[PDB]
Amino acid sequence: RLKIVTIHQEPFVYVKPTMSDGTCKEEFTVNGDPVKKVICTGPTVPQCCYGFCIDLLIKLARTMNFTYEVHLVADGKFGTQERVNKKEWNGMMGELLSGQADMIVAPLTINNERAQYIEFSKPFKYQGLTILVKKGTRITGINDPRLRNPSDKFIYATVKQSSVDIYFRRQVELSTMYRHMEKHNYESAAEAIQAVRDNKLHAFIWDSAVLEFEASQKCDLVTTGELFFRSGFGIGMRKDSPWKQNVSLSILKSHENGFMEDLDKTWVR
Amino acid sequence: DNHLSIVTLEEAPFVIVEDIDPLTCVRNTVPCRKFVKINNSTNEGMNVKKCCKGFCIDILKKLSRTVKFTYDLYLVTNGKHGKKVNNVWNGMIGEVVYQRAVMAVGSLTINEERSEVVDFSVPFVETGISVMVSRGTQVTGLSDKKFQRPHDYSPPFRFGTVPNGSTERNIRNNYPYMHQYMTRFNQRGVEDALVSLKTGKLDAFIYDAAVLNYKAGRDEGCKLVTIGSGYIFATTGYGIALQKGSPWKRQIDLALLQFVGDGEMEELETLWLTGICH
Ligand SMILES: N[C@H](Cc1cc(C(=O)O)nn1-c1ccc(F)cc1)C(=O)O
Repeated sequence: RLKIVTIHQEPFVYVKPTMSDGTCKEEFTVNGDPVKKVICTGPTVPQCCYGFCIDLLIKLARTMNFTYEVHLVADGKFGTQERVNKKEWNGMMGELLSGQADMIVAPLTINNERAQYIEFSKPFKYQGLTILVKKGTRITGINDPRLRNPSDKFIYATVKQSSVDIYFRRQVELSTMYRHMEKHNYESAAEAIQAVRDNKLHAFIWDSAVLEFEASQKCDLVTTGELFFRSGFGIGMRKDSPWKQNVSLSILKSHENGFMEDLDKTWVR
Repeated sequence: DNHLSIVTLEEAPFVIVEDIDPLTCVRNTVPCRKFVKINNSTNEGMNVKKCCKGFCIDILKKLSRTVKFTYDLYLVTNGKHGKKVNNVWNGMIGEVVYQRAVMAVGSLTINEERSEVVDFSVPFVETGISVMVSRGTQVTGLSDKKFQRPHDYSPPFRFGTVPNGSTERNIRNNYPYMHQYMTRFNQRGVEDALVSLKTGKLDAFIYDAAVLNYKAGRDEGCKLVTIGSGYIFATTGYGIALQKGSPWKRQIDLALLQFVGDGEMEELETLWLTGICH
């Protein structure tokens, strides 16, 4: 029984409360497709999980013939390596390496730092980084003076302990930017996104697969339109790992037979 | 030891082939040999020396410096990227599966069939099945209704691809009637399809996304455009093919991921792939 870990990140993973009798509400899409829901335990109630990644997990489950239990990441983070001396990963990366999870099914960004300790599938989503703001405030992009040389007058940050945080730490050139960001980062994208609507946050550097969808739904928000950096999401497995080849082979098959497009049509478009 | 046989395949701007200086390989190029046939009635031939440059070649140079290896580059003589013919591979993939090359460097698309017989590195450029039109034509992507049921529109859209590749094979398995209708508009090659769009005989050309983005970016007057990258079908990428269980895959992956993370990848893409248009 595979222990799947994941994280609240719409439109890839929705997390909604359980009905009184321990079950999930049955729902169909507007195009008449059943919205598959799985029980996911998380911070420790059972809850209802569905979305882009859940559909993908179900296909991977049935294609490779395995059962699973899904739980939400304990600390709520994607995962960066931090010092203790010794080092340890937090977030979903920590739970995968520690055995709390056998496989990560989430919008987990593939990068060099994580790829040295875990195995990544071929990407199930091709993607990038962009900036989300409120309608009214307009920014050139990644090179607007309001972010290059920052200030307290214009605030901008990303999600704490995420791939974006890793991206802005490793670069000697983004030092001035990351200085402003580390004192303003958020524990989750939803909190940051909500902060932009509340005007307490002025810009949000985050995953375009999330930000653009958040703009197509919440019309009180828009993004830059640019993609200043491109990255992909992958399935995370331990270094062993008997599932690495077939999970990856199944991601490639799902792209080629239109499955990934139908997922994109259901959740991201 | 760590001296590697590497196969490649000409496809500008990813691999560009030049003759030798008359008069050693020149500047931006690396030596790449090509076994040239004497005629078509014999297997007899001669190793011709040539010079290879381009996007993927720069990748090869960066990998050689980082992963620390030496190599003999050569161009594939039989086939293109790789196609299983009667369960027998040819092209760049063939050189790997049958162990004449330890890795393949080029515009080699990662798919499921090839990943069964070879190992692929992480993708170093995004590609897929995309659509190119003239400015002013409104189409979503491959799965647009004006492509799946062309005769639902009057007049029907005129669109095709270059046959016998991964594009035609993908469309035939996924949309049988689309493939049936679009046979009539099969193009001889990429350049012929461009001219067909420019002169109005074609309404759309379905092909490799990375190739179409490069052509649309270089097009004179910028009249040809591709759909948004969000509507690319069967998204995937060009990757390095290695032998199954190759010991080089891990270090190639981390080096490739390093180039993406430290900007060395974006630099190569403006030195080779970015054009006048947008
Ligand atoms: N680099 C070629 C693939 C390329 C050749 C052609 C063609 O001749 O039809 N179309 N594609 C292509 C098809 C599907 C994708 F997702 C991306 C590219 C290769 O490696 O074979």
